[PDB]
Order: sequence, then structure tokens, then C-alpha cells
Amino acid sequence: QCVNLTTRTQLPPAYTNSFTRGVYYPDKVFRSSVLHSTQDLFLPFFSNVTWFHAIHVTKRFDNPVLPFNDGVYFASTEKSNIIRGWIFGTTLDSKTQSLLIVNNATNVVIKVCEFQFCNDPFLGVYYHKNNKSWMESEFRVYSSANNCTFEYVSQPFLMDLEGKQGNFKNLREFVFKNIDGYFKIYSKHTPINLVRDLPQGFSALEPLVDLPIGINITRFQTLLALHRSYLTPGDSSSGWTAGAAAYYVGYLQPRTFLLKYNENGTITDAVDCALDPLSETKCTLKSFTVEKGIYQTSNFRVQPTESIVRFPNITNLCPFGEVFNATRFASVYAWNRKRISNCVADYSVLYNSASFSTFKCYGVSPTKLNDLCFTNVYADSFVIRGDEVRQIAPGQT
Amino acid sequence: FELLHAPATVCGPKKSTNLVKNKCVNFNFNGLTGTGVLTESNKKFLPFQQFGRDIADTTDAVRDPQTLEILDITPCSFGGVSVITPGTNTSNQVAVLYQ
Amino acid sequence: FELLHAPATVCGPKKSTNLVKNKCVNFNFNGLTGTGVLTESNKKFLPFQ
Amino acid sequence: NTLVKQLSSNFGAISSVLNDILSRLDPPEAEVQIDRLITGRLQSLQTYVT
Amino acid sequence: PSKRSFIEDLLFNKVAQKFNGLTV
Repeated sequence: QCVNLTTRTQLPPAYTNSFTRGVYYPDKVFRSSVLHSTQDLFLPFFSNVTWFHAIHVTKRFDNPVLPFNDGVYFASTEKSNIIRGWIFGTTLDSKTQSLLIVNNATNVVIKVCEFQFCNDPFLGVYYHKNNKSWMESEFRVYSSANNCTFEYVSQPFLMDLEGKQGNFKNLREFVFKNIDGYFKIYSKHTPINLVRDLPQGFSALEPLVDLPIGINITRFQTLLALHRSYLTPGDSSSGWTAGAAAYYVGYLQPRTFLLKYNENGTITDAVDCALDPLSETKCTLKSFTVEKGIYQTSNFRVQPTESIVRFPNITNLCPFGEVFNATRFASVYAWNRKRISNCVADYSVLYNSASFSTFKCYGVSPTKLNDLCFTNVYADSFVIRGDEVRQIAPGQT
Repeated sequence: FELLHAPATVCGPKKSTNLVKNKCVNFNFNGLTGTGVLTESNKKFLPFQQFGRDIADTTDAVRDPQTLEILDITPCSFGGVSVITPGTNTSNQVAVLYQ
Repeated sequence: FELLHAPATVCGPKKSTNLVKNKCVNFNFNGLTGTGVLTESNKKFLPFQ
Repeated sequence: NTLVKQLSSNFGAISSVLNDILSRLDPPEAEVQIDRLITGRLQSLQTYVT
Repeated sequence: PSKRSFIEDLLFNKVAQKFNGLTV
């Protein structure tokens, strides 16, 4: 396993709302001059997400383990390249197929193995006194990788990272969704220019590359980088700088937006179909111009809460010893009818003696027996052979 | 075996539940599961029946197999929602009308 | 030949034919069979669509 | 009063209550019984509006 | 109290559903 830090000042984060962000292309079909609806995972407008911080020239560096849900909207405002890669898995202990997509300064290591992570994985760089670049020295991601299922190596590229401080310069948004075997990644770059806060602009995210793999993602964790200059000792005690960045963590919800396609085919406007009474009218009428009148929408329904059961109290068990697994029964033409009533009947206790080999219920579901009440349960006991079981069916001659 | 043709006497190994009246919860009388408010009843009932259907062939009254009382069935799904707006070119104020 | 949870992405082998336009004949591009005249258009689509 | 009699009809099924078929038949096998009830009511609503 | 006459009031003397979906 990797190492950890010492004395982490975790400040209570704040909460921010969305500003028309989290809209992408649900399908790969070109559509223009058409207004309709699409049922897909998106981020609802004017929601409430957790706003994390990482400003440090204190000791603001927090990266908890958040559970992964169906559709996670991640928007990081990197002005000096602090947030590197991300991890996806369940227990993170070399016991399941985990996803490791780290944005290394040399290449993009995308491997699906069984890595071993510590308590707080991160990246470590060094600031040389003679070289003004930002090269990577420490590598505290994993420890070993034996069984693997996928490996991807990017092309060699030269990237000396960024040192810009003050205001934000680049915006990197990533959407991670787990749909069966397709892992869609929507990456979109937008050169923003502001101090802080989420921009109020509207843009459509484009997919990068789909990974047809079969992994089980339950929890994720955002990995960052630490700066170690010559003024700091460079140890894992107090000689480390968190940096200066901020990322937004949001979860997608099954909503429905009103996509607007112009002559170029890009998404320029999105109106929610279930949030405000005014925005719902635009989606229902399939038009952005609402006239002055009266309209009819949904009705009024109340969902129930508890569920009471009113069954008669019966403290008697039906004799399953003489009916099932006995000594002898009757013939096929002289079968005897036994009345079974005034007792509690159940089919789950019929496996302790004489395991059944053919249990096919006709006219009733085998799992819906205990749901409905039984009344006048007659048993037809007869001993036959195996060549006559196929003929016993309601509708055979 | 039959399904909904005679008073209960067997059923399954399911336990009981405390009666919660004046609520729009899910009830279950003699296997029949429905949804409605178990209000009071002031009408007459023959001392040898169980269920009770009206003109619309709906479950009206039903005798409890434990407390032995008549309780009516009335679903709480009664209402309508309608929004009236003067238009998006005048003001962004709406008025939710409850029918 | 095994099939995992991910959909099949390798459909081999795969042949190809010729190309003809300005005729109301039958064609099959991508995975959609159509019938019409392959007339040139003026607008472009998206690189991932 | 005509629409009330349509809710009590089975349209060639086993009952007329949507809470009774699901309580005795599993969803993967009761899909052939619910479709007969919906189709039987669409013709009644189309005739009523007509 | 109404805005009718004796002849108009005489015409008016000669002349559960919402639980299923029949609203007036």
C-alpha cells in the first residue's frame, strides 16, 4: 500500500447550485429543427451539490470516498493542473476489477487490473530550484498489479503542466456513467475567465471514448497532486502544498429536458419538464412561447405509506407428514380427496422431507402462493409412472 | 384451491399487523389487497356476509376478521391539478389551480 | 468464442460492394437498409454522430 | 353507466381487477393478461368519444 | 334572492363517479 499524510485540516465545505450545466448528447443521431423530449440521465437545474475547495497559498486538502451512482457529473476548475486521475471500484483491496485512469505527465495510463490502494492515494511532484518546470517524481498510486483485463497506452506527448494562479483559466468537465458494459466519458474543454463560482454559460459535452469492459463500480475517489519545492522538507508530515483548485461533484438524476436543435445541430437551450409550473408548460406544449390561456396537465395522486395486513390468527400447522412422503397412496382412478383447512399451509417447509423434482404450477404463479389466501385446498393423491407426467396438464388429451 | 370465493380460514404463514384507520395506506382483507382510507360506517350489515359491492361493483364495506367491525373503503386519489399562466412574454408568475 | 457482459463489437468477416448514385435503387449503409436516390447534400453532421 | 360496465368485464381473461391478476400471476407471465384489458378498454374509450 | 321570476323557477322543478375517472 501507499503512504498517507499527517495533520490534515479538513474545513467544512459549502454548497452551490447549478447554472444550466450538465446537458450532453444522449444519442449519436444528428437532429436539427426539431423539438421533442428524451428520457436520459442528466443533471437537474438549480440543484444542491457539495462544493469542495483546495486553496493553499490552511492545509485545505480533502478527498473522501463518495459512493458511485448512475451518472456522476464532475466539473473541475483547474487553473494550475492539480486534480490528476480518478479511481473506480468497490472495496479497493486487490479483490475486484477496479478502474485506474491516471493523467500522468508523460502518458495516459488506462489499465483495468487489481491494484492495491492505501488510505489516501495521491500524486507527488517536485519543484527544482534550477528547472522552472513541473515534473513528476513521487508515484504513490498503487503497489502491484497481477490480474488485468484491459490496458491502454496513449501517444507520447510533451506537457509541462501549468503554474498560473489567481483566477481560473481552463475548465475540465467529465461525466462518468456505468451502463451495462459501456463506460461513457463526456469530456469538454472551455477556456473560462473568472475568479471563482460556477459559470452561468451553457455548453454541450462531447464523448471521448467508450470502454467496453465489465467492472463493478460502487465507490470512487478523486486523486490530486501535491507540490514539494525546495523551501519545504518534502516529507509526508507537513512539507507538502495542496495547491489551488476547485472541483464540483454532482450526481445525475433521471430527468427530461427540452432539447433545442438549431440549424447547426448543437444543443443551445434546455427546459426541464418537471421542476417548475412555468417550465413544464413549455415542455408540454413543445414550444418556447406560452400563450395566455388555461392548460391542463397531470392530475392529483397521493402515494401510500404503510401497509397493514388483516389475516385471521391461526396457530395450527397442516400435517405435511401424512400428505407428502408417506407409505402408500391411491390409484389413478380411485384417488382419495383429503380436506386441508383450519391450519397454516406453506410450501417452503416441503423440502425437509422428500425433495421435489417436478414443481410446475398451472394457472397460478409459484411465487404468489403466500400472497393470496388459500381456501378449500383439495389434494389428489395418486401414484403413476414417469411417462404419464407430461400428459397431466390443463389442456391435453 | 379457490381464489376469492369463500371466507378465509387457511391463508399463508404471514403474520398480522395493527389496524391503522383514518389513513390512505394499503389494506389486505382475506387476501384482497387494495388502497383506500378505512373510515367509519353507520349503515346496517347482515350478520352472515363478508364483502360488499355497490352499483359500480367496487369494494365498499368489509368486515374485519379480528375486530369484527364494518369499515368503508375510500381512496384518497380525488383531485385535479391545473396551472394557469398569463404567458412567458408578460410575467413569470404562475397560479396553480386545485380542482 | 465467448460473450461477456459487454456487447459484441467485432463483426467479422465483413465484405463491401460498389457505389452508384442518381438512381432510385436499394442500398444498405451502416446497419440501416434504405431505398432511394443517393443525392448529394449541402450540410455536414458531427464527427461522433 | 356504459363505462362502468366495461371496468367489470374481463374481455376474455380471468378477472377485472388490476390488483387481482398481479397478486396471483408473476409479471413475466401476466403480460398477456394486462394487454387484453388495455386493448378492451381502448375500444370502449374510442367508442365513447366517437 | 335569485334573479328569476315565478315562471322561470317553475322550469327547474320539472327537470362516486370521480373515483374512476369521470369528472364533470
